Amino acid sequence: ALYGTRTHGLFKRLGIPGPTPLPLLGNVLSYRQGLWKFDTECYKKYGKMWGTYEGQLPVLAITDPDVIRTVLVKECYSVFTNRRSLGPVGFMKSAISLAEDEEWKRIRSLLSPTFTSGKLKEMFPIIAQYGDVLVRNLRREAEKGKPVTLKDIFGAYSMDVITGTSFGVNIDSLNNPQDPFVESTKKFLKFGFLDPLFLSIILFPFLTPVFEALNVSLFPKDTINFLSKSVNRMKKSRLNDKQKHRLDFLQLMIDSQNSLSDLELAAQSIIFIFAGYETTSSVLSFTLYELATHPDVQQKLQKEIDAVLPNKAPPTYDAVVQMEYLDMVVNETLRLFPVAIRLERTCKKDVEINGVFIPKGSMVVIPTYALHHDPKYWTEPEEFRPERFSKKKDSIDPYIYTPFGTGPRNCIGMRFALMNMKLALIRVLQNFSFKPCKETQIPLKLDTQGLLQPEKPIVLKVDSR
Ligand code: HEM
Ligand SMILES: CC[C@]1(C)C[C@@H](OC(=O)CSc2n[nH]c(N)n2)[C@]2(C)[C@H](C)CC[C@]3(CCC(=O)[C@H]32)[C@@H](C)[C@@H]1O
Ligand SMILES: CC[C@]1(C)C[C@@H](OC(=O)CSc2n[nH]c(N)n2)[C@]2(C)[C@H](C)CC[C@]3(CCC(=O)[C@H]32)[C@@H](C)[C@@H]1O
Repeated sequence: ALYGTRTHGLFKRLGIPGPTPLPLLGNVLSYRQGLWKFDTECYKKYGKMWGTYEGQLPVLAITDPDVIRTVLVKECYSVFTNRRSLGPVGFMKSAISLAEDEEWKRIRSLLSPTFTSGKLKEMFPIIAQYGDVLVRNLRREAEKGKPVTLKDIFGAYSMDVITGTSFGVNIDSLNNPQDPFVESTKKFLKFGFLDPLFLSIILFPFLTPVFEALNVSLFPKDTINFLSKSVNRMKKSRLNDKQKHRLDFLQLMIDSQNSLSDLELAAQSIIFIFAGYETTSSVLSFTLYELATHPDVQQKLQKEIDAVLPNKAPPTYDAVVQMEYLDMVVNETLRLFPVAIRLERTCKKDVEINGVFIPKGSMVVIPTYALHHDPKYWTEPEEFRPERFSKKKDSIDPYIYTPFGTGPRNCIGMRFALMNMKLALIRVLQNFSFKPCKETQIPLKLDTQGLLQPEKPIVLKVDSR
Protein backbone atom coordinates (compact mmCIF):
# COMPACT_ATOMS: atom_id res chain seq x y z
CA ALA A 1 0.00 0.00 0.00
CA LEU A 2 2.77 2.42 0.97
CA TYR A 3 3.83 4.59 -1.96
CA GLY A 4 7.48 3.85 -1.29
CA THR A 5 7.31 0.07 -1.64
CA ARG A 6 4.61 -1.04 -4.11
CA THR A 7 6.91 -2.77 -6.62
CA HIS A 8 9.74 -3.88 -4.30
CA GLY A 9 8.54 -7.50 -4.24
CA LEU A 10 8.55 -7.99 -8.02
CA PHE A 11 11.99 -9.52 -8.59
CA LYS A 12 11.66 -11.65 -5.45
CA ARG A 13 8.35 -12.91 -6.87
CA LEU A 14 10.03 -13.65 -10.22
CA GLY A 15 12.99 -15.45 -8.65
CA ILE A 16 15.42 -12.79 -9.89
CA PRO A 17 18.26 -12.05 -7.43
CA GLY A 18 19.33 -8.56 -6.46
CA PRO A 19 20.08 -6.22 -3.57
CA THR A 20 17.24 -5.58 -1.14
CA PRO A 21 15.70 -2.16 -1.88
CA LEU A 22 15.11 0.56 0.69
CA PRO A 23 11.66 2.16 1.01
CA LEU A 24 11.12 5.13 -1.33
CA LEU A 25 14.75 5.04 -2.50
CA GLY A 26 15.03 1.51 -3.83
CA ASN A 27 18.66 0.80 -4.68
CA VAL A 28 19.38 4.19 -6.27
CA LEU A 29 21.64 5.32 -3.41
CA SER A 30 24.01 2.46 -4.27
CA TYR A 31 24.87 4.48 -7.39
CA ARG A 32 26.87 6.90 -5.22
CA GLN A 33 29.95 4.69 -5.55
CA GLY A 34 29.79 5.00 -9.35
CA LEU A 35 27.53 3.12 -11.75
CA TRP A 36 30.57 1.27 -13.11
CA LYS A 37 31.28 -0.05 -9.61
CA PHE A 38 27.69 -0.95 -8.69
CA ASP A 39 27.12 -2.87 -11.94
CA THR A 40 30.39 -4.80 -11.58
CA GLU A 41 29.67 -5.80 -7.99
CA CYS A 42 26.09 -6.84 -8.79
CA TYR A 43 27.44 -8.90 -11.71
CA LYS A 44 30.04 -10.69 -9.58
CA LYS A 45 27.56 -11.25 -6.73
CA TYR A 46 24.33 -12.21 -8.52
CA GLY A 47 25.46 -13.60 -11.87
CA LYS A 48 23.99 -13.42 -15.37
CA MET A 49 20.87 -11.45 -14.40
CA TRP A 50 19.80 -9.30 -11.46
CA GLY A 51 17.14 -6.76 -10.57
CA THR A 52 17.23 -3.40 -8.79
CA TYR A 53 14.83 -0.52 -8.16
CA GLU A 54 15.24 3.18 -8.95
CA GLY A 55 12.69 4.38 -6.44
CA GLN A 56 9.86 2.07 -7.48
CA LEU A 57 11.04 1.59 -11.07
CA PRO A 58 12.07 -2.06 -11.64
CA VAL A 59 15.46 -2.36 -13.35
CA LEU A 60 16.47 -5.67 -14.95
CA ALA A 61 20.14 -6.13 -15.83
CA ILE A 62 21.04 -8.70 -18.50
CA THR A 63 24.45 -10.03 -19.55
CA ASP A 64 23.67 -12.90 -21.93
CA PRO A 65 24.69 -11.98 -25.52
CA ASP A 66 21.58 -13.51 -27.10
CA VAL A 67 19.24 -11.79 -24.63
CA ILE A 68 21.09 -8.52 -25.26
CA ARG A 69 20.68 -9.04 -29.01
CA THR A 70 16.95 -9.54 -28.48
CA VAL A 71 16.55 -6.31 -26.50
CA LEU A 72 18.83 -4.07 -28.57
CA VAL A 73 18.18 -5.39 -32.10
CA LYS A 74 15.33 -7.88 -32.49
CA GLU A 75 12.69 -6.17 -30.34
CA CYS A 76 13.80 -2.53 -30.56
CA TYR A 77 10.90 -1.16 -32.62
CA SER A 78 8.31 -3.40 -30.98
CA VAL A 79 9.25 -3.20 -27.28
CA PHE A 80 12.55 -1.48 -26.41
CA THR A 81 12.30 1.60 -28.61
CA ASN A 82 13.29 4.24 -26.06
CA ARG A 83 15.62 4.66 -23.10
CA ARG A 84 14.52 6.06 -19.75
CA SER A 85 11.97 8.85 -19.34
CA LEU A 86 14.28 11.54 -17.98
CA GLY A 87 11.77 13.97 -16.51
CA PRO A 88 11.29 17.74 -16.86
CA VAL A 89 13.34 18.79 -19.89
CA GLY A 90 11.10 21.30 -21.64
CA PHE A 91 11.62 21.69 -25.38
CA MET A 92 14.59 19.29 -25.17
CA LYS A 93 11.94 16.55 -25.33
CA SER A 94 12.19 17.02 -29.11
CA ALA A 95 15.91 16.25 -29.10
CA ILE A 96 16.66 13.15 -31.18
CA SER A 97 17.93 11.14 -28.22
CA LEU A 98 15.06 12.09 -25.90
CA ALA A 99 12.36 11.83 -28.57
CA GLU A 100 10.40 8.58 -28.56
CA ASP A 101 8.71 6.14 -30.95
CA GLU A 102 7.71 7.56 -34.36
CA GLU A 103 8.91 11.07 -33.49
CA TRP A 104 12.35 9.60 -32.82
CA LYS A 105 12.31 7.68 -36.12
CA ARG A 106 11.50 10.86 -38.05
CA ILE A 107 14.16 13.04 -36.39
CA ARG A 108 16.84 10.35 -36.65
CA SER A 109 15.97 9.84 -40.32
CA LEU A 110 16.34 13.58 -40.91
CA LEU A 111 19.69 13.95 -39.13
CA SER A 112 21.40 10.70 -40.23
CA PRO A 113 22.60 12.08 -43.63
CA THR A 114 24.92 14.39 -41.66
CA PHE A 115 27.29 11.43 -41.15
CA THR A 116 27.34 9.69 -44.52
CA SER A 117 30.68 8.42 -45.81
CA GLY A 118 30.76 11.31 -48.27
CA LYS A 119 29.94 13.93 -45.64
CA LEU A 120 32.55 12.56 -43.23
CA LYS A 121 35.09 12.65 -46.07
CA GLU A 122 33.97 16.18 -47.00
CA MET A 123 34.35 17.68 -43.52
CA PHE A 124 37.67 15.92 -42.85
CA PRO A 125 39.84 18.90 -43.99
CA ILE A 126 38.02 21.08 -41.44
CA ILE A 127 39.00 18.64 -38.69
CA ALA A 128 42.56 18.50 -40.03
CA GLN A 129 42.86 22.29 -39.69
CA TYR A 130 41.99 22.04 -36.00
CA GLY A 131 44.55 19.23 -35.83
CA ASP A 132 47.21 21.73 -36.88
CA VAL A 133 46.04 24.12 -34.16
CA LEU A 134 46.15 21.21 -31.71
CA VAL A 135 49.77 20.27 -32.46
CA ARG A 136 50.90 23.90 -32.32
CA ASN A 137 49.14 24.69 -29.03
CA LEU A 138 50.48 21.42 -27.62
CA ARG A 139 54.05 22.27 -28.65
CA ARG A 140 53.66 25.58 -26.82
CA GLU A 141 52.77 23.76 -23.60
CA ALA A 142 55.39 21.08 -24.26
CA GLU A 143 58.39 23.35 -24.90
CA LYS A 144 58.16 24.85 -21.41
CA GLY A 145 59.10 21.37 -20.15
CA LYS A 146 56.07 21.34 -17.84
CA PRO A 147 53.40 18.63 -17.68
CA VAL A 148 50.22 19.10 -19.71
CA THR A 149 46.66 18.82 -18.41
CA LEU A 150 45.13 16.89 -21.30
CA LYS A 151 41.46 17.78 -20.84
CA ASP A 152 42.19 21.50 -21.23
CA ILE A 153 43.61 21.25 -24.75
CA PHE A 154 41.78 18.14 -25.99
CA GLY A 155 38.49 19.47 -24.67
CA ALA A 156 39.09 22.59 -26.75
CA TYR A 157 39.86 20.42 -29.78
CA SER A 158 36.73 18.33 -29.21
CA MET A 159 34.57 21.45 -28.96
CA ASP A 160 36.21 22.98 -32.05
CA VAL A 161 35.56 20.04 -34.37
CA ILE A 162 31.92 19.66 -33.35
CA THR A 163 31.35 23.41 -33.75
CA GLY A 164 33.23 23.92 -37.01
CA THR A 165 31.78 20.86 -38.74
CA SER A 166 28.16 21.12 -37.61
CA PHE A 167 27.58 24.88 -37.75
CA GLY A 168 30.26 26.14 -40.14
CA VAL A 169 31.66 28.57 -37.55
CA ASN A 170 35.17 28.68 -36.06
CA ILE A 171 34.66 29.70 -32.43
CA ASP A 172 38.34 28.81 -31.84
CA SER A 173 38.05 27.06 -28.49
CA LEU A 174 41.70 26.03 -28.87
CA ASN A 175 43.09 29.59 -28.76
CA ASN A 176 40.50 31.31 -26.52
CA PRO A 177 40.78 30.18 -22.90
CA GLN A 178 37.48 31.19 -21.37
CA ASP A 179 35.32 29.40 -23.94
CA PRO A 180 31.61 29.92 -23.17
CA PHE A 181 30.63 26.74 -25.04
CA VAL A 182 32.89 24.52 -22.93
CA GLU A 183 31.77 25.99 -19.60
CA SER A 184 28.09 25.78 -20.56
CA THR A 185 28.28 21.96 -20.57
CA LYS A 186 29.74 21.79 -17.05
CA LYS A 187 26.56 22.61 -15.09
CA PHE A 188 24.51 19.69 -16.45
CA LEU A 189 23.90 17.11 -13.69
CA LYS A 190 27.18 17.60 -11.84
CA PHE A 191 26.13 15.27 -9.01
CA GLY A 192 24.61 12.72 -11.41
CA PHE A 193 22.17 10.44 -9.61
CA LEU A 194 22.85 12.40 -6.40
CA ASP A 195 21.47 15.55 -8.04
CA PRO A 196 18.60 16.74 -5.80
CA LEU A 197 16.24 17.65 -8.65
CA PHE A 198 16.99 14.47 -10.61
CA LEU A 199 16.70 12.38 -7.44
CA SER A 200 13.33 13.94 -6.59
CA ILE A 201 12.07 12.88 -10.02
CA ILE A 202 13.37 9.34 -9.45
CA LEU A 203 11.63 9.16 -6.07
CA PHE A 204 8.47 11.01 -7.22
CA PRO A 205 7.91 10.59 -10.98
CA PHE A 206 4.53 12.36 -10.75
CA LEU A 207 6.42 15.61 -10.03
CA THR A 208 7.50 15.83 -13.68
CA PRO A 209 4.26 17.53 -14.90
CA VAL A 210 4.52 19.91 -11.93
CA PHE A 211 8.08 20.91 -12.83
CA GLU A 212 7.21 21.23 -16.53
CA ALA A 213 4.47 23.73 -15.64
CA LEU A 214 7.10 25.64 -13.62
CA ASN A 215 9.64 25.52 -16.49
CA VAL A 216 12.04 23.62 -14.23
CA SER A 217 14.43 21.48 -16.27
CA LEU A 218 17.23 19.00 -15.76
CA PHE A 219 19.17 21.20 -18.20
CA PRO A 220 20.56 24.44 -16.72
CA LYS A 221 18.53 27.45 -17.81
CA ASP A 222 21.81 29.33 -18.32
CA THR A 223 23.27 26.66 -20.62
CA ILE A 224 20.03 26.34 -22.60
CA ASN A 225 19.70 30.09 -23.09
CA PHE A 226 23.31 30.67 -24.18
CA LEU A 227 23.38 27.80 -26.68
CA SER A 228 19.97 28.70 -28.14
CA LYS A 229 21.05 32.30 -28.75
CA SER A 230 24.35 31.03 -30.17
CA VAL A 231 22.59 28.61 -32.52
CA ASN A 232 20.15 31.32 -33.59
CA ARG A 233 23.06 33.72 -34.19
CA MET A 234 24.94 31.21 -36.37
CA LYS A 235 21.62 30.46 -38.08
CA LYS A 236 20.95 34.10 -39.01
CA SER A 237 24.57 34.40 -40.14
CA ARG A 238 24.10 31.40 -42.45
CA LEU A 239 20.97 32.96 -43.97
CA ASN A 240 22.90 36.18 -44.70
CA ASP A 241 26.21 34.69 -45.88
CA LYS A 242 25.90 35.48 -49.59
CA GLN A 243 28.78 33.02 -50.12
CA LYS A 244 29.34 29.29 -50.43
CA HIS A 245 29.20 26.92 -47.46
CA ARG A 246 28.88 23.22 -46.72
CA LEU A 247 25.64 21.31 -46.64
CA ASP A 248 26.40 20.64 -42.99
CA PHE A 249 24.36 19.77 -39.90
CA LEU A 250 23.05 23.33 -39.57
CA GLN A 251 22.08 23.66 -43.24
CA LEU A 252 20.34 20.26 -43.19
CA MET A 253 17.98 21.48 -40.45
CA ILE A 254 17.52 24.89 -42.09
CA ASP A 255 16.41 23.08 -45.25
CA SER A 256 13.79 21.22 -43.20
CA GLN A 257 12.39 24.56 -42.01
CA ASN A 258 11.91 26.14 -45.44
CA SER A 259 9.84 23.24 -46.82
CA LEU A 260 11.39 21.49 -37.81
CA SER A 261 10.64 24.43 -35.52
CA ASP A 262 13.10 26.93 -34.07
CA LEU A 263 13.02 25.14 -30.71
CA GLU A 264 13.44 21.68 -32.25
CA LEU A 265 16.45 22.94 -34.22
CA ALA A 266 18.03 24.29 -31.03
CA ALA A 267 17.38 20.98 -29.27
CA GLN A 268 19.31 18.93 -31.84
CA SER A 269 22.23 21.37 -31.76
CA ILE A 270 22.40 21.31 -27.95
CA ILE A 271 22.43 17.50 -27.89
CA PHE A 272 25.21 17.28 -30.49
CA ILE A 273 27.37 19.66 -28.44
CA PHE A 274 26.79 17.70 -25.22
CA ALA A 275 27.18 14.23 -26.72
CA GLY A 276 30.26 15.14 -28.77
CA TYR A 277 32.27 17.18 -26.28
CA GLU A 278 32.99 15.24 -23.07
CA THR A 279 32.94 11.85 -24.81
CA THR A 280 35.61 12.72 -27.39
CA SER A 281 37.71 14.59 -24.80
CA SER A 282 37.60 11.78 -22.23
CA VAL A 283 38.45 9.01 -24.69
CA LEU A 284 41.35 11.02 -26.14
CA SER A 285 42.67 11.62 -22.61
CA PHE A 286 42.20 7.95 -21.68
CA THR A 287 44.01 6.85 -24.86
CA LEU A 288 47.04 9.05 -24.19
CA TYR A 289 47.14 7.92 -20.56
CA GLU A 290 47.27 4.30 -21.72
CA LEU A 291 49.90 5.11 -24.36
CA ALA A 292 52.04 6.94 -21.79
CA THR A 293 51.86 4.00 -19.38
CA HIS A 294 52.41 1.48 -22.21
CA PRO A 295 55.35 2.97 -24.14
CA ASP A 296 55.73 -0.23 -26.18
CA VAL A 297 52.24 0.32 -27.59
CA GLN A 298 52.97 4.02 -28.12
CA GLN A 299 56.20 3.27 -30.00
CA LYS A 300 54.55 0.58 -32.15
CA LEU A 301 51.68 2.94 -32.99
CA GLN A 302 54.12 5.72 -33.92
CA LYS A 303 55.89 3.24 -36.21
CA GLU A 304 52.65 2.52 -38.08
CA ILE A 305 52.00 6.26 -38.43
CA ASP A 306 55.46 6.92 -39.86
CA ALA A 307 55.15 3.94 -42.22
CA VAL A 308 51.78 5.07 -43.61
CA LEU A 309 52.56 8.82 -43.47
CA PRO A 310 56.32 9.22 -43.99
CA ASN A 311 58.10 12.46 -43.10
CA LYS A 312 55.14 13.71 -41.03
CA ALA A 313 52.94 13.59 -44.12
CA PRO A 314 49.49 15.12 -43.52
CA PRO A 315 46.88 12.40 -42.98
CA THR A 316 44.03 11.81 -45.40
CA TYR A 317 40.57 10.50 -44.59
CA ASP A 318 41.42 7.10 -46.06
CA ALA A 319 44.73 6.97 -44.18
CA VAL A 320 43.02 7.80 -40.88
CA VAL A 321 40.24 5.20 -41.15
CA GLN A 322 42.44 2.35 -42.43
CA MET A 323 45.35 2.37 -39.96
CA GLU A 324 44.81 -1.01 -38.32
CA TYR A 325 46.86 -0.61 -35.15
CA LEU A 326 45.39 2.84 -34.54
CA ASP A 327 41.91 1.31 -34.74
CA MET A 328 42.87 -1.38 -32.22
CA VAL A 329 44.32 1.19 -29.81
CA VAL A 330 41.12 3.25 -29.89
CA ASN A 331 38.92 0.15 -29.57
CA GLU A 332 40.94 -1.14 -26.62
CA THR A 333 40.71 2.27 -24.94
CA LEU A 334 36.93 2.22 -25.39
CA ARG A 335 36.85 -1.30 -23.94
CA LEU A 336 38.58 -0.18 -20.74
CA PHE A 337 36.68 3.14 -20.65
CA PRO A 338 33.15 3.00 -22.10
CA VAL A 339 32.32 6.50 -20.88
CA ALA A 340 28.55 6.00 -20.99
CA ILE A 341 29.03 3.03 -18.60
CA ARG A 342 25.88 1.22 -19.69
CA LEU A 343 22.96 1.05 -22.12
CA GLU A 344 19.33 1.46 -21.06
CA ARG A 345 15.99 0.57 -22.64
CA THR A 346 12.40 0.97 -21.45
CA CYS A 347 9.71 -1.69 -21.91
CA LYS A 348 6.89 0.07 -23.75
CA LYS A 349 4.71 -2.97 -22.96
CA ASP A 350 4.79 -6.23 -21.03
CA VAL A 351 7.43 -8.59 -22.39
CA GLU A 352 9.04 -11.94 -21.55
CA ILE A 353 12.83 -11.53 -21.36
CA ASN A 354 14.70 -14.84 -21.00
CA GLY A 355 11.73 -16.59 -19.41
CA VAL A 356 11.11 -13.59 -17.13
CA PHE A 357 7.89 -11.59 -17.45
CA ILE A 358 8.79 -7.90 -17.06
CA PRO A 359 5.98 -5.33 -16.72
CA LYS A 360 5.39 -2.30 -18.90
CA GLY A 361 7.51 0.72 -18.00
CA SER A 362 10.40 -1.23 -16.49
CA MET A 363 13.99 -0.53 -17.50
CA VAL A 364 16.45 -3.03 -18.99
CA VAL A 365 20.17 -2.36 -18.48
CA ILE A 366 23.11 -3.67 -20.50
CA PRO A 367 26.06 -3.19 -18.12
CA THR A 368 28.65 -2.24 -20.73
CA TYR A 369 31.38 -1.53 -18.18
CA ALA A 370 30.94 -4.85 -16.35
CA LEU A 371 30.92 -6.81 -19.61
CA HIS A 372 33.98 -4.93 -20.91
CA HIS A 373 35.90 -5.99 -17.77
CA ASP A 374 34.53 -9.55 -17.58
CA PRO A 375 37.34 -12.16 -17.45
CA LYS A 376 34.88 -14.64 -19.00
CA TYR A 377 35.22 -12.76 -22.31
CA TRP A 378 38.61 -11.01 -22.05
CA THR A 379 41.88 -12.49 -20.81
CA GLU A 380 43.32 -10.27 -18.06
CA PRO A 381 40.56 -7.68 -18.59
CA GLU A 382 42.36 -4.86 -16.75
CA GLU A 383 45.36 -5.02 -19.10
CA PHE A 384 45.64 -2.65 -22.07
CA ARG A 385 46.18 -4.99 -25.04
CA PRO A 386 45.22 -3.59 -28.46
CA GLU A 387 45.98 -7.00 -29.97
CA ARG A 388 42.62 -8.18 -28.59
CA PHE A 389 41.02 -6.44 -31.59
CA SER A 390 43.43 -7.98 -34.12
CA LYS A 391 41.76 -8.69 -37.46
CA LYS A 392 43.56 -12.05 -37.30
CA LYS A 393 41.64 -12.97 -34.14
CA ASP A 394 38.04 -14.12 -33.83
CA SER A 395 35.36 -11.49 -34.36
CA ILE A 396 34.41 -9.46 -31.29
CA ASP A 397 30.87 -10.09 -30.06
CA PRO A 398 28.95 -6.85 -30.79
CA TYR A 399 26.68 -7.42 -27.77
CA ILE A 400 29.50 -7.83 -25.25
CA TYR A 401 31.50 -4.87 -26.60
CA THR A 402 29.03 -1.98 -26.73
CA PRO A 403 30.82 1.37 -26.26
CA PHE A 404 28.51 2.95 -28.86
CA GLY A 405 25.56 0.63 -28.27
CA THR A 406 23.96 -1.65 -30.84
CA GLY A 407 20.85 -1.59 -32.99
CA PRO A 408 18.59 1.17 -34.34
CA ARG A 409 19.19 3.21 -31.16
CA ASN A 410 23.01 3.11 -31.35
CA CYS A 411 25.34 6.11 -31.52
CA ILE A 412 24.58 8.20 -34.61
CA GLY A 413 27.94 9.99 -34.44
CA MET A 414 30.12 6.91 -34.00
CA ARG A 415 32.11 7.18 -37.23
CA PHE A 416 32.39 10.95 -36.84
CA ALA A 417 33.74 10.54 -33.30
CA LEU A 418 36.20 7.84 -34.37
CA MET A 419 37.47 10.10 -37.16
CA ASN A 420 37.95 13.06 -34.79
CA MET A 421 39.94 11.09 -32.23
CA LYS A 422 42.09 9.23 -34.77
CA LEU A 423 42.96 12.48 -36.55
CA ALA A 424 44.04 14.07 -33.26
CA LEU A 425 46.02 11.01 -32.19
CA ILE A 426 47.91 10.77 -35.50
CA ARG A 427 48.90 14.44 -35.46
CA VAL A 428 50.11 14.56 -31.86
CA LEU A 429 51.92 11.21 -32.12
CA GLN A 430 53.59 12.39 -35.33
CA ASN A 431 55.03 15.27 -33.30
CA PHE A 432 55.20 14.18 -29.65
CA SER A 433 55.79 11.36 -27.21
CA PHE A 434 53.88 11.00 -23.95
CA LYS A 435 55.16 9.62 -20.65
CA PRO A 436 54.12 9.89 -16.99
CA CYS A 437 55.55 12.43 -14.57
CA LYS A 438 55.40 12.71 -10.79
CA GLU A 439 52.00 14.42 -11.08
CA THR A 440 50.44 11.56 -13.07
CA GLN A 441 48.11 9.30 -11.08
CA ILE A 442 49.17 5.67 -11.63
CA PRO A 443 47.07 3.63 -11.55
CA LEU A 444 44.20 5.84 -12.69
CA LYS A 445 41.33 6.18 -10.20
CA LEU A 446 37.81 6.73 -11.49
CA ASP A 447 35.35 9.38 -10.35
CA THR A 448 32.04 8.30 -8.84
CA GLN A 449 29.90 11.02 -10.46
CA GLY A 450 28.48 11.15 -13.95
CA LEU A 451 30.45 10.15 -17.02
CA LEU A 452 33.34 7.75 -16.66
CA GLN A 453 36.14 10.19 -15.88
CA PRO A 454 39.34 10.27 -13.81
CA GLU A 455 39.08 11.28 -10.17
CA LYS A 456 42.05 13.63 -10.75
CA PRO A 457 42.72 15.29 -14.13
CA ILE A 458 45.12 13.32 -16.31
CA VAL A 459 48.49 15.09 -16.53
CA LEU A 460 51.37 13.91 -18.72
CA LYS A 461 54.83 14.97 -19.82
CA VAL A 462 54.99 15.80 -23.54
CA ASP A 463 58.28 15.65 -25.46
CA SER A 464 58.91 16.54 -29.09
CA ARG A 465 60.21 14.09 -31.69
C1 HEM B 1 33.77 8.31 -28.13
C2 HEM B 1 32.71 9.11 -28.24
C3 HEM B 1 31.30 8.66 -28.12
C4 HEM B 1 30.78 7.63 -27.38
C5 HEM B 1 31.50 6.65 -26.48
C6 HEM B 1 29.38 7.62 -27.60
C7 HEM B 1 28.56 6.68 -26.98
C8 HEM B 1 27.20 6.61 -27.21
C9 HEM B 1 26.33 5.63 -26.68
C10 HEM B 1 26.71 4.47 -25.79
C11 HEM B 1 25.08 5.90 -27.13
C12 HEM B 1 23.84 5.10 -26.81
C13 HEM B 1 23.60 4.02 -27.86
C14 HEM B 1 22.54 3.05 -27.38
O1 HEM B 1 21.71 3.39 -26.50
O2 HEM B 1 22.49 1.89 -27.87
C15 HEM B 1 25.16 7.06 -27.94
C16 HEM B 1 24.08 7.64 -28.55
C17 HEM B 1 24.20 8.86 -29.21
N1 HEM B 1 25.32 9.54 -29.52
FE1 HEM B 1 27.07 9.01 -29.10
N2 HEM B 1 29.04 8.60 -28.45
C18 HEM B 1 30.15 9.28 -28.80
C19 HEM B 1 30.28 10.38 -29.66
C20 HEM B 1 29.19 11.07 -30.16
C21 HEM B 1 29.25 12.23 -30.95
C22 HEM B 1 30.53 12.89 -31.39
C23 HEM B 1 27.95 12.61 -31.24
C24 HEM B 1 27.49 13.77 -32.03
C25 HEM B 1 28.03 14.12 -33.20
C26 HEM B 1 27.09 11.66 -30.61
C27 HEM B 1 25.72 11.70 -30.66
C28 HEM B 1 24.93 10.67 -30.14
C29 HEM B 1 23.47 10.71 -30.26
C30 HEM B 1 22.65 11.80 -30.90
C31 HEM B 1 23.01 9.59 -29.68
C32 HEM B 1 21.56 9.19 -29.55
C33 HEM B 1 21.12 8.34 -30.75
C34 HEM B 1 19.63 8.09 -30.71
O3 HEM B 1 19.04 7.95 -29.61
O4 HEM B 1 18.97 7.99 -31.77
N3 HEM B 1 27.88 10.74 -29.96
N4 HEM B 1 26.47 7.49 -27.97
C1 LIG C 1 23.15 15.27 -23.01
C2 LIG C 1 22.93 14.04 -23.88
C3 LIG C 1 22.44 12.80 -23.11
C4 LIG C 1 21.20 13.24 -22.32
C5 LIG C 1 23.51 12.26 -22.08
C6 LIG C 1 24.85 11.81 -22.69
O1 LIG C 1 25.90 12.47 -21.91
C7 LIG C 1 26.46 13.56 -22.45
O2 LIG C 1 26.17 14.01 -23.52
C8 LIG C 1 27.50 14.15 -21.53
S1 LIG C 1 26.95 14.21 -19.81
C9 LIG C 1 27.67 15.72 -19.30
N1 LIG C 1 28.40 16.51 -20.04
N2 LIG C 1 28.72 17.52 -19.19
C10 LIG C 1 28.17 17.29 -17.99
N3 LIG C 1 28.30 18.09 -16.92
N4 LIG C 1 27.48 16.14 -18.01
C11 LIG C 1 25.13 10.28 -22.71
C12 LIG C 1 25.37 9.81 -21.27
C13 LIG C 1 26.35 9.91 -23.61
C14 LIG C 1 27.71 10.45 -23.15
C15 LIG C 1 26.09 10.26 -25.08
C16 LIG C 1 24.86 9.53 -25.63
C17 LIG C 1 23.57 9.83 -24.84
C18 LIG C 1 22.52 8.74 -25.16
C19 LIG C 1 22.90 7.53 -24.32
C20 LIG C 1 23.89 8.03 -23.30
O3 LIG C 1 24.56 7.31 -22.59
C21 LIG C 1 23.89 9.55 -23.34
C22 LIG C 1 23.01 11.24 -25.16
C23 LIG C 1 22.48 11.31 -26.59
C24 LIG C 1 21.95 11.70 -24.12
O4 LIG C 1 20.74 12.11 -24.75
C1 LIG D 1 22.55 5.97 -20.12
C2 LIG D 1 23.64 6.67 -19.33
C3 LIG D 1 23.38 6.84 -17.82
C4 LIG D 1 23.24 5.44 -17.21
C5 LIG D 1 22.05 7.63 -17.54
C6 LIG D 1 22.00 9.07 -18.09
O1 LIG D 1 20.74 9.20 -18.81
C7 LIG D 1 20.81 9.28 -20.15
O2 LIG D 1 21.84 9.27 -20.77
C8 LIG D 1 19.44 9.42 -20.77
S1 LIG D 1 19.51 9.26 -22.57
C9 LIG D 1 17.83 8.96 -22.95
N1 LIG D 1 16.85 8.89 -22.08
N2 LIG D 1 15.77 8.63 -22.87
C10 LIG D 1 16.15 8.54 -24.15
N3 LIG D 1 15.34 8.27 -25.17
N4 LIG D 1 17.47 8.76 -24.25
C11 LIG D 1 22.10 10.21 -17.03
C12 LIG D 1 20.79 10.22 -16.22
C13 LIG D 1 22.34 11.60 -17.69
C14 LIG D 1 21.21 12.14 -18.56
C15 LIG D 1 23.68 11.65 -18.42
C16 LIG D 1 24.85 11.35 -17.49
C17 LIG D 1 24.76 10.00 -16.75
C18 LIG D 1 25.67 10.04 -15.52
C19 LIG D 1 24.95 10.89 -14.50
C20 LIG D 1 23.50 10.87 -14.90
O3 LIG D 1 22.63 11.51 -14.35
C21 LIG D 1 23.33 9.94 -16.11
C22 LIG D 1 25.14 8.81 -17.68
C23 LIG D 1 26.63 8.80 -17.97
C24 LIG D 1 24.64 7.44 -17.12
O4 LIG D 1 25.70 6.49 -17.15
